[PDB]
Amino acid sequence: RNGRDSEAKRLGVKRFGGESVLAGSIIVRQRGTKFHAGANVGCGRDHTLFAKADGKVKFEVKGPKNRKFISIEAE
Amino acid sequence: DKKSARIRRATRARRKLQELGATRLVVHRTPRHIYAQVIAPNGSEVLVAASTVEKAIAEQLKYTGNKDAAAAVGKAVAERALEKGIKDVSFDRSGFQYHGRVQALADAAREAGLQF
Amino acid sequence: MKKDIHPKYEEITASCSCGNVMKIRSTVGHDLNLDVCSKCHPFFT
Amino acid sequence: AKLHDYYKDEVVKKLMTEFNYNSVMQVPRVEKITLNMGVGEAIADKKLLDNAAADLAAISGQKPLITKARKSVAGFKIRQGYPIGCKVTLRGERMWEFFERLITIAVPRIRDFRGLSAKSFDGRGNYSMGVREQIIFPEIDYDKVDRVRGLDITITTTAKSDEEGRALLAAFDFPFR
Amino acid sequence: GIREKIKLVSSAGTGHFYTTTKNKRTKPEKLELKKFDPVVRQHVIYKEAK
Amino acid sequence: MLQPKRTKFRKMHKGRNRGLAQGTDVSFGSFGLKAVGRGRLTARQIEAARRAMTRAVKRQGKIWIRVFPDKPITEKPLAVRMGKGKGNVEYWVALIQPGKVLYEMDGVPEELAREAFKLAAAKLPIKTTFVTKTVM
Amino acid sequence: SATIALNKRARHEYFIEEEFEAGLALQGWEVKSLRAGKANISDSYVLLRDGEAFLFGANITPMAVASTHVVCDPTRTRKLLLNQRELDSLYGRVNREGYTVVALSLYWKNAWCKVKIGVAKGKKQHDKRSDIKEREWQVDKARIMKNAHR
RNA sequence: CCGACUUACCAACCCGAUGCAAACUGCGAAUACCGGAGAAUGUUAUCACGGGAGACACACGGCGGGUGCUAACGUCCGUC
RNA sequence: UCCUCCUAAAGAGUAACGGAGGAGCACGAAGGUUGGCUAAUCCUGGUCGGACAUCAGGAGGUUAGUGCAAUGGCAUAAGCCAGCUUGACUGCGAGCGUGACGGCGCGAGCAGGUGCGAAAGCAGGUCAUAGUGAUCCGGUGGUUCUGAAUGGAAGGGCCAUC
RNA sequence: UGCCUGGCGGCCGUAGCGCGGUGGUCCCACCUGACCCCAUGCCGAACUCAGAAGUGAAACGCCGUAGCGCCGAUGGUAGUGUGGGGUCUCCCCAUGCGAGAGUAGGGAACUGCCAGGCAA
RNA sequence: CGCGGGGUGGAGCAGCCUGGUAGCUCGUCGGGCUCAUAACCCGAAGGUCGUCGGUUCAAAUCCGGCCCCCGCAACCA
RNA sequence: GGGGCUGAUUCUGGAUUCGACGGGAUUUGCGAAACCCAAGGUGCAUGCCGAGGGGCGGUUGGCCUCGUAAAAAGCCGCAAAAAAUAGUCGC
Repeated sequence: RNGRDSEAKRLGVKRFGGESVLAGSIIVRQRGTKFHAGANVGCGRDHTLFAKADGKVKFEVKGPKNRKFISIEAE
Repeated sequence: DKKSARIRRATRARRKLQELGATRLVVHRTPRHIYAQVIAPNGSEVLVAASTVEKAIAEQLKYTGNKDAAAAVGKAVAERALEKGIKDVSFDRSGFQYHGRVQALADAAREAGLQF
Repeated sequence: MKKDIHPKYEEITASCSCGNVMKIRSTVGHDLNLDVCSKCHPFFT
Repeated sequence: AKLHDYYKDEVVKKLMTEFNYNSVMQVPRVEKITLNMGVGEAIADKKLLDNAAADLAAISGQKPLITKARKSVAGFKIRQGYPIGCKVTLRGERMWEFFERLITIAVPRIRDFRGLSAKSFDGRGNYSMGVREQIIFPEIDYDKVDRVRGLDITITTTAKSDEEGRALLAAFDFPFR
Repeated sequence: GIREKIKLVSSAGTGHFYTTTKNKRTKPEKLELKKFDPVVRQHVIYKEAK
Repeated sequence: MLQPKRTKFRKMHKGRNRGLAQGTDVSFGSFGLKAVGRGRLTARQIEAARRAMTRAVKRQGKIWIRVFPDKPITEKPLAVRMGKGKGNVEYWVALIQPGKVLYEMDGVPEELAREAFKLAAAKLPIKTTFVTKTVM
Repeated sequence: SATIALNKRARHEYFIEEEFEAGLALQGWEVKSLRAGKANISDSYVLLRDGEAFLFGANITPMAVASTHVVCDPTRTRKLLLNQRELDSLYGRVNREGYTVVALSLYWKNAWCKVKIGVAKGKKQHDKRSDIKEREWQVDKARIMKNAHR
């Protein structure tokens, strides 16, 4: 009455901190909103944070509740 | 509480202005005063700030904190804004409903020659 | 405060028939003369 | 504004000499009475509330107001979003004359009057009163009506303690039995 | 399943239509939404079909 | 018999009995029996050790049992092949690490309690030692 | 319809005058066995003391066994849900040495056990011969009457 | 019956103390993994393209586990 | 067959007749925008009304809710209410993640063109992750694109679709 | 500049609560009044406008308060990388990283800009 | 997939067509009826004709539809 | 031993045993138990000691009673507690 399991969706992080990528490259696949938009980072329909422009990916924690932010410095 | 309940409404407006890197146009309402400031996208340095709490500007008006006082300082802060070449702004609601005194303040800035 | 959904009004002038007059704004209907006043209301004896 | 002028001069100088109020805002003030008639049994028929609103229809400016269900209860055969009762939130100027229509002339119209409770409080200093019926109001002529629907009225003042609000009640002829 | 597909044809003379779903049992009324017609390059009303 | 009520999961993994005990020393009573061997204590072993331990005092004092099984162990039925899912529940053992205080007693002299835990140790599978109340 | 086993033999032995449609309270295993499950009704009577009118003779056994722990007996004095109008009048015309309340039939009223109960009077055997004669007397009378027209 | 006193004890809240959890986490490594910088060394070890394949029955040992009795020269994965 | 958690050893991914569960839909609005508001559960008191209705008062804090299973989320609410609408629009789409492939997903922005809001802005569906079958075959509308000696027509191609 | 307040931030619990004193000159809040601007599943509560008589009650701010939350060592310990060993379902040694938790304690914030008030 | 008709009192069947001026009986209640019931006798009740429009002086009728009951050969994704 | 089926007529949500019975609440008549106020009556009484308790013994951890000691009321086993406690059929 078991053994029925789904197939993995390949979630997680695609580019880490200090990595420079072009616009439209997917940064992080996630279900919830653990990583939020910083600078030059937009949020998709399914919480897919995508690179709006060029530059390096920065992982930062800001805010009153200290939410995680993904920001791109255009370098 | 009416103060901080209004503030969280304005937080949605303030997120869009700083994420897009756009200069905002903030306001603040008082039963007897009115306030309007121009704030740089840095978020901690304010460029142009003219209000009816100023003694040199409220003395030209009878009552401070009504539609005639908001329209007086709406034109006054806009002339100082165009002296710096500022032409790109967005009117922050600051939680207040855009019907009356806050609206009539912004039309005075539209009257002086600033579009937003 | 809001508009038009608070139970209706009808101005009358009333007076109790015991030597006491209570003439106020009210929302009864056409008019009414009261029968018992607070002065004759038995909470003393 | 009949007893409000009585409140502003007589009661205000009474209260500040009563609890030693060193501030003019420190004296509690009556602000709202909440007139609610939870008839309740209008789950199947609408006219048990519409006529209840029509029996309620004689207080403030205009058309009557009904309520909605707070949540779903199996015990009284109700679900979520149900017109169950009718309520009134009367704060401001128009609610002052309602006191004279309730505490001065409706009290002699009480069937078998003995005395009002003095231990019916919200804890903060706000009283809640209850009437068995509706005939004590002069509005109902007892001819076209068909019900004996009572209605809980809760007076919510700006009181800090219960006896401080009771001192306001004592200044407004409360029959403490 | 009980919600079935329909054909949402425009009010204009073009044969272009939309294909979406409505519940005929739940909603006996039809849909009239001013969509975009690519042939007219404008907005016209759209009526249901079979 | 010791048994959990409304367990979150009926079946659980085998796991690894690794590490040391997270129970420090004597806290409740005055004299304790701290386990030294590494192994698992079934629910039937504890009660059988409880009866022999309580036999010496016959009612006296209170015996603070600081352990609990809270771990069902499955056993496949006899003469069935491997696989075909997981076996049902048969008994409940306690993951016991070395240095774990098993039973605490109080209100009795230490001389009488010495045989009371030692007789419990014979029914217990694991090797244990008598310990006193800790200082500081 | 939803009728259950009926005491038709009671009509031969008793000459019941007035009837009732009082309901019967019954346990959880009784309801399942009542639709089907071999409920018997023979020798059904009452044992009133104050308001305790009980259907006495009613053998209903659990077909599919639904009995655990505490006991479950197929024959019980099941409590009848009787109206108060129908209750005080049975301090009178049932205590006459021969008067009793019997159940003619058992049935349902929209998934509720309502039992048709009636106040029996009881026939002695000397008048039992007359009734069996009378039933044959009615049939043979028209046989003589039809012979005028042959 | 009154019911006063008493009671092992069965008993929720609240707090203190004590343990357990793969499907509990307010904590949190080691390594692993990704990206950037640098020198050393590596008959390019890298990627791409074209031709030709075989192969898709693995086994044990070490480690991390499921399963089995932490039973199997047992089974099923990851890893060397 | 697909989706969710664990197994799975902190990248992704990873099997068993391993351990827990869900889906073969639903909404024309439950959509979009604009504006507004913020739960659970208690005790305080009050006509029916009491443990469970209606109302007011405070604690409390999102244990509430999110059409539906779990997980990750969400008050800047993704929760709730009201206003007006159809962006649940078309042609594209740099660039990416995902697979042996077929295939799937994200995507700023361009043009046409629409709605909301004064406006920056947002909408090319629903908080996200299941709610579904390739090709062939044939049905329907559109499109001369082709149409066999020519003229049409038949029949196909293409586009929309069953 | 100093003392203040208000507007906007950085960082976001050492930054948050409880509790005790504080202020109305300027400012801010309460308020006053409201046909009309306008608000509303209700009555100028909130929302909205017109005024400011009165108050610092409440809010807010400051100060005190560790009564709590919070941050937090050194060391020790768990765990682990790699290399060997054993009574190799678990451990030891070599070396590398080093917790969590607790303890000593730290701490009831700090910082940037603009405008009016009073002292300079 | 598109071919054959009918939908009318609570019920089952006609009037419609060959236009205008809706009934029948089954089930009901009203009475008779009766040592008792009933056999049986009569009294009464009910749908504007499935729905919506058009033609027609005149629509239940006729015609346009739409909906329902089906019956049918199709049925090679 | 395993698999499937069925498990009160609704077989997928709206049980309303038409009933004394068990339970709560409301209205209603008001009672030291559904209460307190020494006030209207109202001067010599109350409580603890002593003190016995219907016919027998006991009896409220406390009583109708006792001006310093043997009689008087509720109640417990005792005892006036009844019987074809539905019909119908028999020697």
